[PDB]
Amino acid sequence: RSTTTIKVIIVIYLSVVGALLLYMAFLMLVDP
Amino acid sequence: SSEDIRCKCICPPYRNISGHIYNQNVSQKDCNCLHVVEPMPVPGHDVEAYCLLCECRYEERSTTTIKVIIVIYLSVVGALLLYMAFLMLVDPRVEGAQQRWKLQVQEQRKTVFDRHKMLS
Amino acid sequence: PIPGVGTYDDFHTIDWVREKCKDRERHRRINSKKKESAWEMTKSLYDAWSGWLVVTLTGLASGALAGLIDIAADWMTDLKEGICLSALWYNHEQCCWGSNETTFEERDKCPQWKTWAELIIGQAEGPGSYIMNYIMYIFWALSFAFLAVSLVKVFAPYACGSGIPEIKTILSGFIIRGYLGKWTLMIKTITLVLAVASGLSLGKEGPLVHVACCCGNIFSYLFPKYSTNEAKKREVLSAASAAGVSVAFGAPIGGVLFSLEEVSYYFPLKTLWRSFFAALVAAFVLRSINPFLVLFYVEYHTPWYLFELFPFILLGVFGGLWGAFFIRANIAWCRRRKSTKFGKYPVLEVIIVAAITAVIAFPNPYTRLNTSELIKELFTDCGPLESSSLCDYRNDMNGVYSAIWQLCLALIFKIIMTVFTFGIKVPSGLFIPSMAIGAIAGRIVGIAVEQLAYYHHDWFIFKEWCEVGADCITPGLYAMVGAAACLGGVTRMTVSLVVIVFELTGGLEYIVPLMAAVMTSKWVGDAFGREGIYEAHIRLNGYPFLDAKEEFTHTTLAADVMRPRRNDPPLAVLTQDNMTVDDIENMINETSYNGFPVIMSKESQRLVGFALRRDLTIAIESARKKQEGIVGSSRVCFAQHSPRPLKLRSILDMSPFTVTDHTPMEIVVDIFRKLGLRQCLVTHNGRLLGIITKKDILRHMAQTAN
Amino acid sequence: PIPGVGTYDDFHTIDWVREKCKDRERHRRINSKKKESAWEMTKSLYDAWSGWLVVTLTGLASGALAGLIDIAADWMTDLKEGICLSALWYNHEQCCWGSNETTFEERDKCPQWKTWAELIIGQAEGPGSYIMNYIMYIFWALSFAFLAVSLVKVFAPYACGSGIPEIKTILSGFIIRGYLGKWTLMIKTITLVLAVASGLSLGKEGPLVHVACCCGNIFSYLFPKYSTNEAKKREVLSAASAAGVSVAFGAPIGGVLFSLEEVSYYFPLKTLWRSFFAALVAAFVLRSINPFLVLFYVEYHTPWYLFELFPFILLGVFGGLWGAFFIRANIAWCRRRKSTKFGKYPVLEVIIVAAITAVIAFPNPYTRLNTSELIKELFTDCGPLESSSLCDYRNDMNGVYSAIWQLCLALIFKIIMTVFTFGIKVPSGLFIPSMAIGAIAGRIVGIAVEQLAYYHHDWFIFKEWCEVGADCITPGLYAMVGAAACLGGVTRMTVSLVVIVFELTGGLEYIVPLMAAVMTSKWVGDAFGREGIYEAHIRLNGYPFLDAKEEFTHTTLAADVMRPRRNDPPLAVLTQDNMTVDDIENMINETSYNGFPVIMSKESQRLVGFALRRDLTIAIESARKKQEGIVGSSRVCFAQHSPRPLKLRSILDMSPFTVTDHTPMEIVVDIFRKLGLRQCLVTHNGRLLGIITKKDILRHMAQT
Ligand SMILES: CC(C)CCC[C@@H](C)[C@H]1CC[C@H]2[C@@H]3CC=C4C[C@@H](O)CC[C@]4(C)[C@H]3CC[C@]12C
Ligand SMILES: CC(C)CCC[C@@H](C)[C@H]1CC[C@H]2[C@@H]3CC=C4C[C@@H](O)CC[C@]4(C)[C@H]3CC[C@]12C
Ligand SMILES: CC(C)CCC[C@@H](C)[C@H]1CC[C@H]2[C@@H]3CC=C4C[C@@H](O)CC[C@]4(C)[C@H]3CC[C@]12C
Ligand SMILES: CC(C)CCC[C@@H](C)[C@H]1CC[C@H]2[C@@H]3CC=C4C[C@@H](O)CC[C@]4(C)[C@H]3CC[C@]12C
Ligand SMILES: [Cl-]
Ligand SMILES: [Cl-]
Ligand SMILES: [Cl-]
Ligand SMILES: [Cl-]
Repeated sequence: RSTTTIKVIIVIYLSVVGALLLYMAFLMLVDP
Repeated sequence: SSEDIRCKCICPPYRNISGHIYNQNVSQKDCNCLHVVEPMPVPGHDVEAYCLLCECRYEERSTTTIKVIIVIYLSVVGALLLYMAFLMLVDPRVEGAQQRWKLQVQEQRKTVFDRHKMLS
Repeated sequence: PIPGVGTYDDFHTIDWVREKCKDRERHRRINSKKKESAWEMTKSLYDAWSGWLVVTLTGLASGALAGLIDIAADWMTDLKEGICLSALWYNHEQCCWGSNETTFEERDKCPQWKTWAELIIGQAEGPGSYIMNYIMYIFWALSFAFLAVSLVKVFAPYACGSGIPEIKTILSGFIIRGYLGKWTLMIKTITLVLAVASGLSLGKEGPLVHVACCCGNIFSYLFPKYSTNEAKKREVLSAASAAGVSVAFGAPIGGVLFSLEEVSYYFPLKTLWRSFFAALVAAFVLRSINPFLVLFYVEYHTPWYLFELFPFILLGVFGGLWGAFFIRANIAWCRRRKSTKFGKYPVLEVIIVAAITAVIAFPNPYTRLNTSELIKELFTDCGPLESSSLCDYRNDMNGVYSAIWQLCLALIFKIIMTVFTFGIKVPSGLFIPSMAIGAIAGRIVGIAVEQLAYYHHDWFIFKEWCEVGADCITPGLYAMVGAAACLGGVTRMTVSLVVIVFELTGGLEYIVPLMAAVMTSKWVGDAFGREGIYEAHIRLNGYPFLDAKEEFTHTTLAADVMRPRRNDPPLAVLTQDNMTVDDIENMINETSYNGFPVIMSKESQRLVGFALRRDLTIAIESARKKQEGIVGSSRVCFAQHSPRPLKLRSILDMSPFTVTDHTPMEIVVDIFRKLGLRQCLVTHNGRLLGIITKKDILRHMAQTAN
Repeated sequence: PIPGVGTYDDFHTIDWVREKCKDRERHRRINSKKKESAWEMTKSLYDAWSGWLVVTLTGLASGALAGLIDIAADWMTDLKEGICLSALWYNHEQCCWGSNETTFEERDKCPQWKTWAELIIGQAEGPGSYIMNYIMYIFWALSFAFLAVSLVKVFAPYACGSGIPEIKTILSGFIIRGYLGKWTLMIKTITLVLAVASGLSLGKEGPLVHVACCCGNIFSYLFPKYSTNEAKKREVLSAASAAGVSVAFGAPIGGVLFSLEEVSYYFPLKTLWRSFFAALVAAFVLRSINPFLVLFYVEYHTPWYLFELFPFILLGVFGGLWGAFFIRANIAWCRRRKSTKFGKYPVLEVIIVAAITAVIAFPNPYTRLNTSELIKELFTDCGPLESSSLCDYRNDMNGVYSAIWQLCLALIFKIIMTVFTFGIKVPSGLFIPSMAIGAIAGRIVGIAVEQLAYYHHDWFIFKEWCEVGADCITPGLYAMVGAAACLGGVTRMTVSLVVIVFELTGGLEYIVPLMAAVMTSKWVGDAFGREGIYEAHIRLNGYPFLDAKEEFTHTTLAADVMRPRRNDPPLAVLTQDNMTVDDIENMINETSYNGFPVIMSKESQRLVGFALRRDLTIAIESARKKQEGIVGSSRVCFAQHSPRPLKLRSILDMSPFTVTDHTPMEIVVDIFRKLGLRQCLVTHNGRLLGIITKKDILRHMAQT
């Protein structure tokens, strides 16, 4: 099985999700 | 119908013995390596190896379909050739349709044979 | 309306807008009458199901005819080699079917089948036996070719050729009466088998499309909706072409894709599902009769590798090159047949070509073998059970040179023959010859690649992709790719071709290499010419075919293509009132214009409508018969309701299409292509100035191209 | 020309004719400049390869995104059941992939994977463990749904929904700026993964098409030809949709067929090959990434028999029925969301739906399992190796009733949930829900038919078709046929659907049963209504979409739909000469007309051209900036060449389409559909009389 492919996909998806949530939080609070 | 169905086993060359094909008219359950070939060249211990190398199939056909198709095609061709001879020799509402088709085929033959260039 | 109104002459394009409007009016009448009576409801239900019934009938007939043609062609082709005295209705394979004398070396070796040398000479082997087999092969080929050409001449001259070009023209709106008739169907069905048996470099796969179209036309005659309307009949013919491709290649999806891509000028959404249904029905029938699932099933155990793309692309290039060359050669040859006197002797031409093809075919095994059988053999993968000569070298080491030389000779022979064979006046196709040529080329390329891999496994690409001493290279896949490339180059078909090849193969793993090769072949052909063989033949025959590829110069204006121009006198016009029937009849006789504009007044030049010559003459004659006193003196009034004037507003298109003179002709061509306009009236300042006809557009396109 | 001329405002249709003319003018310019210099030749070569390059980029991006979304969704969905402590980055199957503790009874039973009860409760089995698993599953579903809806709302409102209807409108000339932007693409991918993880009755397969379309637009921005011209960009979007379907179902040919059949309003022949090539590229990338060649491969040893067609036809009917019901239910619910106050709280609706879905799904095995996984399990043929509960009855005698009851409960739950789950403000796809419903129904019917065959082999049909004591019936085939029937009934897709199913299952032999079932389902759906779910959603949203089915009344004529009519004042016209810039600007401000006709004189009403309002204002402002003294007093001359009058003939349409008033409106709809015209100027006796617009036709059709 291609362990590295799931590796990279899961890791980058989590990173992007975290970045999007951080941006949402900043817009909700920091931007005001 | 025995001629309609058979079972054939083709075996590629194995060790000393060269390849060989054995055919026999048997049912699918009877169709198998040990039944189609009797006896076999390879020894007993290598018999399984030879059968594994050998490939067996049960084949069936519809001879009636081929027979009827060939017969009807031949009948149509013969009738067409007889009508062609009629036109070439004998000719020199159904009758109205046939003469109308004679004029139409003359037109189409002039377009397709005499000129090859039909523009309109 | 008057009987016969709305009809078109032979070799006249149809006005899709008018035909559509007639269909809408007929639907109005049928739907309105439903509530009148239950029988009207049943008639309306039959009309609603008319499309489904016609596609089903077309599919059934196409499958039956395709199976009959295939079996008869196989038997007649095997007749040349010999005869089966025990069963004259059995071909060589079927005659040796139940034989127990078969050997591993020779699968079709049985005492039942007797070669002509055995029949006459009495010796199966020997110089005299070979001589007699040669002579009888030539004799049978000549007899079959002569029979085919004579049957075409006497009964159905239109039956000759693939018919795909003429089908494409017809679906665009062109009318060729008798092309899709009963006589053409029968004669083409018989002569396809005859020609395929003769051994000429032609195939029955393409012409099956025309056969299916004929069946579809005959079935459309049954249903009123599809008989009255030309556009509806053309939709049925598109479905019929899809079914024909399906039976030819056993590819329903590929059949629909081909019908959309090439033949169907207009493809409504419902035509898609109707065509798929017809193709499925026809394929089911063929499977019901023809077997006795995949015609060209292939089993390549090793999957295609990325580096193999490089050879495949090369095949693609070849598939383009030959393609272009053929399109340049055959057309030219065909053109000579129209200009020189060698085209004045068609039976002699077919007999001569059959003589030469048989003479050059008998000496070599691949050439002597039937083209479909050759394609199958070239597609098959080498194996220990297989006894094919192509793989002999692989058995010897793992004569390659001898096999490659034989394949190259067969390739040269087939390439040379196909140019002359296409254009000969018997049912012929390009699919099988092109596939055979491409398969031979691909087999040669695959043999070369396999030899390179085996001899030189030290190369990093070969070692990484293929294990040392492993037959990763499969000549059958290369042959398939070459056949696809050649067919794409000659036909310029990309998606329909790929899907048809995949269906005929039965394997989806090879979609990517096939697409790559087809794309390369199409690009190379376009570099050498953007017109396919079918389009080239349409242009050669000068049919009224309009294509989206063709376009006019930006300087071209509607005024430039206006019929009256300057030298031509003012275009014939019809006054709305104060005109005698004699005047209209004399105008109809004097001019060959498809139709005349009708204006309110001669001085005003204010267009009222457009009156077709056919409709005008039919209405005038019918009114003369119906009403007494119409000796031509009575006036004709086109305005809305002792002289008893004739009324021709009913036959008048009250909403003629109009463009302005300063409109670029590009927009006019776009309107004609999208709306299928037969003519458009160029008006200036609200008054008629001229007319642009699809014939005028085609003429100016030809002049620009010439 | 003036910069910005020919551009289109947001939520405005494009005129395909002007875009085509612009494309040809640009092509002529590039071809002429080729000979000027070698660099011009390289630019022209790049332009020629622009289509191939853009479709290649779209396919690559679609494949990569599809693989990423699929893997992330699988891992997140497995997150609800538990966590793999040994590997916080594997799903349940991957965690137990290498485990040596796996048993025949439980294939995914490994110690490395730990259910939330094990993490917290500490006992794998027991009432407390079951309760904690239940509550954690509900909590994870709620968290995923809430995060998806929050991301949709905050960043990309367009990310919500499948997007196929909006792509249909876009490919018909409509413009929705921002729908295919970077924000929409990113938010759509993330929220798709989150929503699929949440367990809601939705699928990512349909939305993958919109993801691909967004990628295609972004890549079209790279190539000047496709960016400048809207029709070229829409051709790229058709190729993108084909690639998206390909990645969604691994069906390249099916993807091209879907693109031609459903989304592409205009499908040029070249776009056929471009779409197929893009689909193959995207499928290749997905095969290179997602696997770790048929997603729903099936192995039905017994070929389908003729009598089995009758049950398949039945499935067809059912599909149709459900189809119609959904198109009557979902739309209504969606309409309620637009009319009532529960649409003002999309986040609350999403959270509530997720809560209900998880609560009812956990008790039953099929509903708890992922919808795609359930479809795959249903498609598999029962065999001795298989330990599926569905086949347990077959293992027993050869509890059928218990399995059928569980399947029926799953079917009912899915049918109810899909109605309230489609249209919510998160990415949702109908393909997977419809396929699951149809597959469950077909599995039930196939189990019933197998039971009939086994119990009653004396029947002549059963005995002739099937040997006594032989499992000729194949429940997987029936499930496949039912899924295809349901999808066809709900979507009214006939050929593209059949090819997509064939490529998704790799079974050509079962083409005929699928065709029959799809035809039957489509026909019953038509009996209940000719409009599919996507067309119904387009109509509900109010987008300006025109379809071949729509037609006008037969007494209607061009004069009836003419803009001026009687009550309305005469439609605004611009004098060719002796007309001021200030007056033109005042006319632009006064009316919201897309464009005004330009006549040579007011009295004559002789049409000279058609000048777009946007183009007119852009040209006036640009000329004011360029040339001094244009304070609005200077006159404007639309005729061909101290006041220094502004020249607006360049922005004027010299040859606008014109149709006589006596022309029936139905001829006009045929013209508009074929040529995709924005407006046609109805003129009587050579003088302008009125204007018909695509919006006028759409409004009058809607009223009818
Ligand atoms: C043009 C096509 C349709 C005609 C096909 C007719 C063929 C099959 C006919 C024509 C001549 C025939 C042969 C003529 C003579 C004999 C000798 C006899 O002792 C056995 C049959 C045999 C060998 C015939 C076999 C069939 C035959 C080859
Ligand atoms: C008016 C036209 C469309 C009618 C055409 C009907 C054709 C398609 C019909 C007539 C006779 C039929 C055949 C009759 C008998 C059998 C044997 C059965 O085991 C398989 C189907 C098969 C081989 C049928 C196939 C379809 C068939 C060839
Ligand atoms: C601008 C856009 C179009 C670029 C997108 C590039 C994408 C498609 C590229 C970037 C990284 C690539 C991957 C990198 C490595 C591997 C491992 C190899 O064994 C198979 C291919 C595979 C899995 C590649 C597939 C294609 C890939 C995902
Ligand atoms: C919305 C999505 C993207 C968020 C995904 C975050 C997931 C993966 C996080 C959130 C909470 C996390 C858990 C929190 C606490 C622990 C206890 C620790 O001893 C082992 C890991 C474990 C069990 C974590 C596993 C990963 C986890 C489940
Ligand atoms: Cl052919
Ligand atoms: Cl052909
Ligand atoms: Cl989905
Ligand atoms: Cl969807």
